[PDB]
Amino acid sequence: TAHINAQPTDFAETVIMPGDPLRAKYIAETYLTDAVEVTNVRNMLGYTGYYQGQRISVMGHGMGISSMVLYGHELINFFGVKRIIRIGSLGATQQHVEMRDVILAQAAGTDSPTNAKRSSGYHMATSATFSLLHKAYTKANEKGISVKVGNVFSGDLYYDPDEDMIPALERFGVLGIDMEVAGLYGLAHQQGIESLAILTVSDHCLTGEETTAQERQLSFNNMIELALETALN
Amino acid sequence: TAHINAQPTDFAETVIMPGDPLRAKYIAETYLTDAVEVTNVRNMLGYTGYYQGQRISVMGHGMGISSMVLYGHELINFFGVKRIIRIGSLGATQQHVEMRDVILAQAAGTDSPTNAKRSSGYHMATSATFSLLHKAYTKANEKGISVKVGNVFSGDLYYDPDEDMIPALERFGVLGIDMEVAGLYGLAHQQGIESLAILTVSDHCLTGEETTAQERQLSFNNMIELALETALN
Amino acid sequence: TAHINAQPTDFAETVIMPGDPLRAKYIAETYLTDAVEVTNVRNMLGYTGYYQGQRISVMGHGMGISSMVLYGHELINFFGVKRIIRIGSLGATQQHVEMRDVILAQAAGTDSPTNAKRSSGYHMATSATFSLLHKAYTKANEKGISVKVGNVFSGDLYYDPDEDMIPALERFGVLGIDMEVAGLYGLAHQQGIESLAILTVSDHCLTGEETTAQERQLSFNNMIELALETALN
Amino acid sequence: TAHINAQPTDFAETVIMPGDPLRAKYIAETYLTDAVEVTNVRNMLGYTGYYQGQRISVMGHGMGISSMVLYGHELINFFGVKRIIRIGSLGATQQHVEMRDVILAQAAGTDSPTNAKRSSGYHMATSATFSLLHKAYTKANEKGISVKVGNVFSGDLYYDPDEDMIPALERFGVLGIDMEVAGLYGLAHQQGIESLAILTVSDHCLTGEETTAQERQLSFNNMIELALETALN
Amino acid sequence: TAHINAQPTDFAETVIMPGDPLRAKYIAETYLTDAVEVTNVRNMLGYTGYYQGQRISVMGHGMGISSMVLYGHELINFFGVKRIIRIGSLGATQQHVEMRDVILAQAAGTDSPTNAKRSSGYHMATSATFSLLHKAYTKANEKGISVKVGNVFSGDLYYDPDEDMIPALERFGVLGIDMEVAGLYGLAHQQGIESLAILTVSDHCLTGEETTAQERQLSFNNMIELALETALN
Amino acid sequence: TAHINAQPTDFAETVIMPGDPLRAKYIAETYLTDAVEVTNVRNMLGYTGYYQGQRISVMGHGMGISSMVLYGHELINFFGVKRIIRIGSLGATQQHVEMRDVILAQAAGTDSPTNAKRSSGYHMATSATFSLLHKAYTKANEKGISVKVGNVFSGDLYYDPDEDMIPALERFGVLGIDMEVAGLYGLAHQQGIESLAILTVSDHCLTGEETTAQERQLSFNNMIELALETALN
Repeated sequence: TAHINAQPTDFAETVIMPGDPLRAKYIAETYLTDAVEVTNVRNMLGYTGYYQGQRISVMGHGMGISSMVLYGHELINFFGVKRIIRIGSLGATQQHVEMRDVILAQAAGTDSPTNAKRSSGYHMATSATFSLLHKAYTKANEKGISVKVGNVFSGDLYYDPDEDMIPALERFGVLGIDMEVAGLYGLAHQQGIESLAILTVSDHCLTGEETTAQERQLSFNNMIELALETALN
Repeated sequence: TAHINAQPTDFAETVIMPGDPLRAKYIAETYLTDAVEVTNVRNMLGYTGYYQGQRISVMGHGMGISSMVLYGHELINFFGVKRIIRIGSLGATQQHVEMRDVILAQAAGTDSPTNAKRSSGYHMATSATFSLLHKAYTKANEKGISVKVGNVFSGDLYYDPDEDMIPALERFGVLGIDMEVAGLYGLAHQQGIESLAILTVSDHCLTGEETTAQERQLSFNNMIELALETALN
Repeated sequence: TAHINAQPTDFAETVIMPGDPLRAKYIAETYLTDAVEVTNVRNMLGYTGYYQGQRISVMGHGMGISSMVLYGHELINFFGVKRIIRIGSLGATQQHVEMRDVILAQAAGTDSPTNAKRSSGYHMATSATFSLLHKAYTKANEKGISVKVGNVFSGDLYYDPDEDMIPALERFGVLGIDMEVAGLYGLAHQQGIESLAILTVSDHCLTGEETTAQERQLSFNNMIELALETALN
Repeated sequence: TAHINAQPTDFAETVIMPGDPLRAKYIAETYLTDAVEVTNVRNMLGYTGYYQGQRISVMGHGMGISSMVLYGHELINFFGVKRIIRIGSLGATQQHVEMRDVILAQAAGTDSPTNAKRSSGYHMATSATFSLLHKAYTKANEKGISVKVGNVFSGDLYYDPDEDMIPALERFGVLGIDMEVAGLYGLAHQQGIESLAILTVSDHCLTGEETTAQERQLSFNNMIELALETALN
Repeated sequence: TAHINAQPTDFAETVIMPGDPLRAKYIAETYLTDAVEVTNVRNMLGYTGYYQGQRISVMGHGMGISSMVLYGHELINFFGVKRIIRIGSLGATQQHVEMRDVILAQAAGTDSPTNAKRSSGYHMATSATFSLLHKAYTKANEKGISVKVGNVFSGDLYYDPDEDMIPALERFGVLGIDMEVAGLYGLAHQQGIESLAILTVSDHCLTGEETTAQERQLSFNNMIELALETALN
Repeated sequence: TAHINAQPTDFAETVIMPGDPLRAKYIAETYLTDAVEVTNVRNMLGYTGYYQGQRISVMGHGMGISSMVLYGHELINFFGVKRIIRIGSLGATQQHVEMRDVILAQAAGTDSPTNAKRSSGYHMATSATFSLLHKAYTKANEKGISVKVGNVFSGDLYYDPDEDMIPALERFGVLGIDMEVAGLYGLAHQQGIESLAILTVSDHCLTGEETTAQERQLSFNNMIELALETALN
């Protein structure tokens, strides 16, 4: 396990995972009680703390499916982890998707062939654990947080050469594009754990619409609160 | 539209679709008020009637994705249809899935390359409309009906040469196997309509467990009630 | 065998198969002596009767390869069937193909990956049994029936998103497009039985040319006579 | 046209093509009247002569689809050629195929993706021109020559790493394996010319059975006579 | 350029890139004169300094092709970078490869389909810039450093489900396995820049042989010296 | 070994291989001492002689990967051959590549799926043996011969239907296109022997620029000298 330098018991059974380790740090200091840094190999920081009297971990997963699923695999297999909630952002690919929306990823597709390889060569579906999906939905509603539930696409190239990619996603109903969601779901199915991705909208790929920093921050907070409440049993 | 011999206005905006046209007939006579047979080209029977004072259609879609999506495409494009709920059965591929369970298909994968072709060559996710998925879930719970929500796989060959197929589905968490669900979802995304598949368990591919005809019938009734309540706005 | 409700001995060794079960019915009443309905599960009607003192069956196979090969597989494996002749129609994709022509499908290609899966992952040829192909050719000539022998393509999507599909078929010499021929041939090779598809022209995809109902009916009759004479040893 | 050093009019409209240029030479000296060597670039010899008072060419095509279709393309496009009959040998892959049989290749499959590329990305059928196929069949019968008509497979690697290849061909009904037939057929369809492959059995891949040189020679003669009679209008 | 928070001129034309940003830091403090941290977004640290009076940058690229090529793309396109040398480690897959060897990656293959997508759908070669490859080779020899030059494979799943993967690499001559080399080379070809990967052996996948920390450190130093001398014009 | 009619010991451990057997003949008469023709099956001529007192063979390999790798496989497996240097020509696909340049193929890509099949289904790199690549480079420099070292692409269709093929190669840095290089390299890796392709420029696919016969001949001589000096230990 050359990639995580925690002790075997150092993680909660749920790990919330942004891409950016500095985001995990921020969450650990801002939202968690008594967070302790448990891993920092390669600057990929992770923490274990408490939320509303319950144990919970938050850790960066870095960029791209390859990065995410490597960390994910180690958490599951060496650190006893049973649930991973990804918190990220996506580029919006529907007109009805708004800058302030939180996206709950019901299912994801990808151009990474790593999922098909996990599922014995077949193109099996890769989706969020429903109980978690349902819980986050319910909480978003109880909290008056604007959500959209639907499909995302995780692409391997942030700088993809296919100029028709975004229009292709729009034509098929896709809510937005990210890099990792599909990886997490594939990993979760293959590994037999639970997962969900909750995402804010970092850009609108159709409109290019801009936001104030305080609008950006309200999204973030909403996503974190939602991820924490969903995680905590 | 050589495949449906209805008039343009003859369908409700929702169509419930079993595979077997004789099942559609049975549903129209048993559950609907004032059902009228509106189509019978090629013995593929369809009906329009009322449930709890609301207009609703039920029609066979035949066997396999090719069959299902052809009818589906005509309904959407020539008959103004906005929602299709498939009611089917599947072969169970998890030990925790029971003979009496109703399966709500969150998402589906397939070996039909027809979905990838719809979604511009990309392997985009194919899933149920969440509002419908959530509604059926809620109703199943309100009604005390045993549900499981998760992934299905739709295979093109009922008699598939791959002996490892069923074990492959089990290893990846899949709830069961059918023939059409993935087709419906792909069609729905590409066509911009709503869809959901609700399924009973016709066989258990892991245990081979048997049922009385009255157990089989209780499943069926549950599925129909659920499909009707989900459909009706 | 949940899809055919005949007794094990209820079929002749040859089964003629249109897509439409109502077509099988019509053939059984119009051309066969003493036809008996032997199967009607799911409204998919099939018959066994006599032609010129010889036993022969005719049965619908429904729409799409998935449908056709499921029925085909059951006939071969549970009902002792040794020969299947498909009688269908196709959309013509050559200028020299005329509305009144009967097409004898020498070989077929497809976008269904079900054939490659049957043939161990290799893209092996899928063609008509030559003895049958030769016999139908000979009979068409003896009878003065206009035939064309060549290649067909069976596509999975009747409503295919590729606008260049028809021109693509034309550029490569293809006589016309249908939905099932390739499936039958693949099944036949894998199962070790004999097969042939005989087809009329339902539309001309290049010219859009129209026909009187009596022209349409003369094609049909020709195809049936040819299928019957080919079948009968 | 750096590969054929004939003059534009130097070929007959039909070219008979073995793989071995020394075989073409032998045929030109043994069977043709007044054969003239018309090309010898790269030792790939070709001839134009007369058979029964009709003009006819015979030329080596070398080994593998890449070789065959390069020459084929030049013949069609720069030398006005309208028909190519391949005369070859194959490794037999059916028990009922005998050392003395001449195989008429109705259709061919391949692992060369060059055919799919010709046919716009689709896996369209690649088969012999029926009129030619029928004529050779008829002549073989009139001459009392033992024929089998069916499917061949053309593989790119004479020394293929897949040990299950031969059994795979057997399981799917394939008559035997060669290197070029599929290439010729694909070329012919794409180029709009006529073609046919006639083949003797050089080895039996199932039985390993051996032959006297005079048995080998009787096959050859039969194939040549058949190819000549088929070609000559 | 949300991923690098340097100013446009902050990088040298060559960037040396380990996976681990803490490795870049260490190199900047240990080998560079006057290194300045120029980027730290997401804890992905990068530096610009001097080696033997010449300007040079060193930056982490994180784990997996997706990560590497995202950073790579930004460096090339927004920061004027003309050359990237990856310094990494690999799992050895040949018996003749030793724990103390430095590997110069002549060319790389991958299971990432991102390279094929860069090269217009074709599986074009992805290799090191020869001038750089030759220079590093020469320097290794002048310095008495043990090198091996050959092929690497970059796999997307550090935890790959294919148990035959390592034996497969061995059977084909491959020197070892990593995660990113192929990505860098594909990026370099598509972007028109220069690149090379120099790698130490972190594990021997065939022998599992162990090393002292001082043996591990001598490899590292050798690799760094080599990368620096190769980079500096 | 029906394709080479030499005795088992008739070849040197290195074989230089042009495509054209008449080129091998010419080389054997012009550059070798005491060359003896050792094989001529199918007009594919090969020779064994001496260069500067060392034993060396030269043999045609014909056109296309299928041809090349068949001969290559026989040489390696039945004739003890340990090294094959291909001498060919390519169509140039870079502006900086000149008519007088000799190309040293560092690595090659292909549309032949034969390489992937050799390397267990993975798209492993196929490249020249570095020691040979380095030696030829060194000699070219010592001799004042203009070289370029980089990537080639070997295509299966000399007459390829993709009009964007050449521009695609240019966009990705490729030096030029041939038919066989990739095959040789794949064979070499799978078989565990050494290989290298040295190539002259027969056409410039970007500029269409023309040459005198004496310019063409100077290239050739350079290539031969280089191949001989590289081969001879």
